[PDB]
Amino acid sequence: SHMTAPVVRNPRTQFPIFHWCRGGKALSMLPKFDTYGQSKVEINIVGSGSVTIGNAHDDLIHDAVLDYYGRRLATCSSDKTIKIFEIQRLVETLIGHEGPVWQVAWAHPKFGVILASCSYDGKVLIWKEDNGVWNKVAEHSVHQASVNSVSWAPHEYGPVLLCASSDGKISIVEFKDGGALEPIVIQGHAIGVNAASWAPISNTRRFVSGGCDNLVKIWRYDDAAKTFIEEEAFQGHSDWVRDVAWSPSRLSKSYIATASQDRTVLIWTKDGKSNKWEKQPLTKEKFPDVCWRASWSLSGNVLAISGGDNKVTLWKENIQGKWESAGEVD
Ligand SMILES: [Ca+2]
Ligand SMILES: [Ca+2]
Ligand SMILES: [Cl-]
Ligand SMILES: [Cl-]
Repeated sequence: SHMTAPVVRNPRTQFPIFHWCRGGKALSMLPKFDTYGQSKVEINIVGSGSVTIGNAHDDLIHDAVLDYYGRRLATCSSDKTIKIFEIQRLVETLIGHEGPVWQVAWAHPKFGVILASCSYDGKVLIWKEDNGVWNKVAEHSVHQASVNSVSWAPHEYGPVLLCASSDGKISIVEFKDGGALEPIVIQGHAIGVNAASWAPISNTRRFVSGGCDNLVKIWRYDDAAKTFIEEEAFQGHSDWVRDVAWSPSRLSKSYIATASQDRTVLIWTKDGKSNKWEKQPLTKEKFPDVCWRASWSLSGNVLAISGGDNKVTLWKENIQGKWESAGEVD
């Protein structure tokens, strides 16, 4: 051929995982290599007793999350599967996805022992444990692209899943009658959506999303419109927003953290008695590599960030409203 336009070649990676206590147990996963240059990816589960699950999958692990009673661990992988451990023994491998599984999320226990998974294959699958055995119970297949995140609503809203896709859309669907049958699907972000997370209960129902237009958006359920409408669109990031986290403190003042492949985290806040949002960078300097995941403690408003620095870094706001390092998880 005769090609005058520039042609480039481009390429996939393992990041750390951490979550705050469930059933008394915190979880961490810090990638390492040994002396033979072999990956050693150990999931540590630490209570007030520690258990280590080594090599849960042979391929990349994209998520690892305990259930709310800290009795089960779900891990998911580029190998297209989800593994369920009782915590240790491997109990089941959940087979159904046709591409990498990016995230899993546990439903509130009032609904049962239920896991949602999202995948490159464009599906959200819902799995349920009954009498110690796992079965696929529903499929939510409205996206025409990778589905990058899944999150269950506050249980007061019902068993409702929030899903973000590379097709630019966000879907919100209630699981009922062994199906996912009446979804709301909205155009969320240009190019793609990477994450969406629920606000804590207020009765206005909100969530926040981040995507490939470098924007963070806040959405509210409108009673008159009977759908979710865009309430805020926050500028600040200079590259794709990779994760968004709405702090579960629900006392007056709201906190949202947004993590970006621009190598920064922005903290957005709104005073209880204000309608105005304000932003502050988490850190004075860029992180060494992308910021991939963010999550807040249940109390104390401590922020955990995972990224290509290969660390889980912790952050705490000081008396003067500035963020300081609180160490890192080992
Ligand atoms: Ca797209
Ligand atoms: Ca999250
Ligand atoms: Cl979860
Ligand atoms: Cl969070």
